[PDB]
Amino acid sequence: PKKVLTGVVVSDKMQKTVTVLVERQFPHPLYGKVIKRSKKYLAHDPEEKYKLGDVVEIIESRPISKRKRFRVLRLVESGRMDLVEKYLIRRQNYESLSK
Amino acid sequence: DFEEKMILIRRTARMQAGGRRFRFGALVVVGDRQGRVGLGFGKAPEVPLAVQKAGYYARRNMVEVPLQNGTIPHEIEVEFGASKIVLKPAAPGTGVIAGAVPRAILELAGVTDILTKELGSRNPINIAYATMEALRQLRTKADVERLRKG
Amino acid sequence: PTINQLVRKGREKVRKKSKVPALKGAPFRRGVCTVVRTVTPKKPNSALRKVAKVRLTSGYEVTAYIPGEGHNLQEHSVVLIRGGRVKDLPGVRYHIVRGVYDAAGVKDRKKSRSKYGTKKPKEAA
Amino acid sequence: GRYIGPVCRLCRREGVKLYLKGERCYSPKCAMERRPYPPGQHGQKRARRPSDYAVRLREKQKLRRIYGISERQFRNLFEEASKKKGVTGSVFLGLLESRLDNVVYRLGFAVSRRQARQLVRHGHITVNGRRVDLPSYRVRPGDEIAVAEKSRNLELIRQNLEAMKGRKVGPWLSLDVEGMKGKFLRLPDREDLALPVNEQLVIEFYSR
Amino acid sequence: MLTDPIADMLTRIRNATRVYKESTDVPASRFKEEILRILAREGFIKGYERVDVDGKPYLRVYLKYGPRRQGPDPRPEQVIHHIRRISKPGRRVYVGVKEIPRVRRGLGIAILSTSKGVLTDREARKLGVGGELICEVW
RNA sequence: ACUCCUGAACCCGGGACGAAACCCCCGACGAGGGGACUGACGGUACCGGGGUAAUAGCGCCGGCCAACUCCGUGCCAGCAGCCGCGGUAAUACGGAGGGCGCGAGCGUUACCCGGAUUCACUGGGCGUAAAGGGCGUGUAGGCGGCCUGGGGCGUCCCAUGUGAAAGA
RNA sequence: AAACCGGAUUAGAUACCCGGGUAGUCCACGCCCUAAACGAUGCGCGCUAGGUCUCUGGGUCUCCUGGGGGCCGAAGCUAACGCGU
RNA sequence: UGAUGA
RNA sequence: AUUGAAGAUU
Ligand SMILES: [Mg+2]
Ligand SMILES: [Mg+2]
Ligand SMILES: [Mg+2]
Ligand SMILES: [Mg+2]
Ligand SMILES: [Mg+2]
Ligand SMILES: [Mg+2]
Repeated sequence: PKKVLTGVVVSDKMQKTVTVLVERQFPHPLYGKVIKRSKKYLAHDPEEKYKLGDVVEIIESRPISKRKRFRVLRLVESGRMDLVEKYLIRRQNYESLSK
Repeated sequence: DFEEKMILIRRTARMQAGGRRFRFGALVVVGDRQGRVGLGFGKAPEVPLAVQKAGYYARRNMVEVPLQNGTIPHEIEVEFGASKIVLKPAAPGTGVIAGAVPRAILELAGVTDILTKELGSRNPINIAYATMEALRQLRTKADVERLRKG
Repeated sequence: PTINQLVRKGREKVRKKSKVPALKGAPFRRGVCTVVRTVTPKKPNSALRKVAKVRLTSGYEVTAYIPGEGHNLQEHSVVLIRGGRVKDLPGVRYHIVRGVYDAAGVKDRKKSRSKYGTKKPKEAA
Repeated sequence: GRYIGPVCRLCRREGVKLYLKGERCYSPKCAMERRPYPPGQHGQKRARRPSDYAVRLREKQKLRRIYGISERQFRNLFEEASKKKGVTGSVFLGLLESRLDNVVYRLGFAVSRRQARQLVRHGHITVNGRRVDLPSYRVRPGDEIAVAEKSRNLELIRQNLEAMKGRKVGPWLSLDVEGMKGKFLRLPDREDLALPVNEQLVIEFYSR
Repeated sequence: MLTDPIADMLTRIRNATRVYKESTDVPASRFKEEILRILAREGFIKGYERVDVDGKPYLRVYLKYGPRRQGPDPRPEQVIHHIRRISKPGRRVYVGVKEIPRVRRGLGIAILSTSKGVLTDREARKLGVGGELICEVW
């Protein structure tokens, strides 16, 4: 069955496209503890419809670009800017890590 | 009459004005091979009186070894100082698979199927002492039942 | 370490080092001699020990022990090398195999004949 | 393979009579009557107090030396026995005891195992009628172990099979003396054997 | 803040018995209670009951020992020899039914929490379900 | 040694399975029936007859580690996996008698896992053994008191598909 | 008071002892970022006998009850020495 | 202030 | 020559 993934929209800065952060969590093969881990997907939003902070389902799809390979199936809930907030700060930590 | 095996003899030494002064230590086990063993540490000016002295202390220091056909009720680990022993039950056919020290002790309680591991410090004296504490620590279905009834 | 810590750094595989660059792993290497000096041992040992400087097919040039009663090696001698330190001679970590190439076997050798490389003699045998 | 050298000579050393000759090892010596001590220049100087290791060694030496099977082959049989279901010490015995060369001897067709082994190599034996020249051949229960009718003549087959006329045989075997043949009824129970040998110690020698 | 309440209880209990106390309060939680029930039933504790202290809900735990003992050192054997947390907030631990441990060849217990409630290991095994492996106890 | 017995090798005789199809005939170019050709291995395997007492080596014997004695040698010549042997009585060097171990093999070197709970998930530690950051502040992150309800992501259960053959 | 200049001492004395002496020690501002930076013991929370000395609160002020500083030491721990609300 | 190797 | 034997010492 075409994979269905649910995540948070963290970018509408592209035409007909959204970046979706999908968290995943599981037992660590050796050390046991349940650990989180995530991935951004670029998903197809043809009616520039879903916006920054929406939770969406993402569905395994016939390719649209190099790297566009999922389409936005539906919307789960609006608003969730905390999640976007989380991602953004984590992103800015990065400056405070080089030389 | 129990059986009696000598696990260890060593020669120690102290110092006095001109020259060292030797002594001997003896680790001896005694067992009826039917669920009764004892450990004995005997020291003396000469090997014999030492060994012999061990014998004597071994019989004064004895344990309930609740065999359940060749083997022990359950698993135990015991720490003795930096020395550790693990004892594991085995179905008949296996043998006493142990190091020389606890083999000796297990064999003379008439254990015939056991799996062991020496961990930590492998110093004989303390391994032997742990082994005994381990056996001394085994309970059986019965004893547990008694304990928990109230 | 905490378990989070092990998730963060993990343990580190103790991967350790050869005592014998007879390079390409190789159980033996072929060399040609250069010196056939004698060396004093160390420690609490006294004697005149047999050694060659060997220039190797490894590309490497190193010192090797010449075991047994007496040898027949000099400057251009051409020899097989085997690894086996000497332990009295720090910096000697390879033996010369006796009975291969320009290294004679040990003449007059009755007992551990297989090392030293000496054929079954004929007497009453 | 197989040993070939001085023998009622470990009837010695191993401390105890192995009947390896059999015929003689019954009568003023397995060599072991005249000198019950280890061989060589030193063999009757004061016994060295032997190590836990030494002990285990000799004991397996003993057992193996009895069937004159070689270390390689012995070991394979043991590992076979370990991994097999049931009490490994015994099973091993069953298994050594199933070697044709041993059974040929247990049935009395020969007076020793070394002599028995030769009768097997030299075509003198059958199993269920069909001929078999492997000492190592595994005899299973129900198998009939004949003298080969062609061999039934020789002064040896005669003498040994005659000798058996009075003789009793293994609870786990049967032997029709007249028709020069035996049956292998079941594999021997530890109790059926009277081997001068503590197998639990052998198992122990194959631990470390 | 107190970071593993259930650790706490096991420890309070471990601690009180080695100085042979008659009883120990532990601040009360439904889950704590559920574990106590097992202890009680399996005959490790006498029993337990709710109580208040400074007017906040606790659970008095009545502990249980052996008889006074032979020679030098007359201290009773312990009934609760060993009481150990397995799953922890640092590292959660879950077992399928085929892999629930057998504690001290059965002479011991392993409390273990399932979606069919909190159960000893035999209990769980019987109802063919697994879950979070709470603690062993022997 | 020597008596008897058997008879690896070697000689003689016979001698394979692996191959029944394609094809042809009958039938109907089908089903089914009948017939013929074909063997590199190979005169091999195997069967029968005859028949000779017919190969033993390597490592080791201070402790760990099973196996001890005499010469030689004198910190030399040498041994040596680690600990260590040798300075005129060496079970440790070299030889010899004897002994232990394995056997068409036995040793050596190289490399991998083991033992090594010596990277420790199972299963380790940090006062003086190696190991607490010179101290704070607090970012990400990790962790989170008591009660009730929803959801069911983790987790658990039943069915089912998948997990080729080899290997085990 | 490093350095340095002298005086002694000494087998010698680029030192210990003695007489001098610059940097520095002091201040302001900016650096450096180290240490036997030690309790050689990371931070928080819960639990597990007591005795005695002490600083600092509160109470019904023999005492009781908080928060610091000490020592002795239940249980326990530790290779030992020790540690021990 | 010094006291050669085993 | 000396030492257990050596280095060193005539
Ligand atoms: Mg410890
Ligand atoms: Mg260690
Ligand atoms: Mg460590
Ligand atoms: Mg340190
Ligand atoms: Mg000196
Ligand atoms: Mg020396």
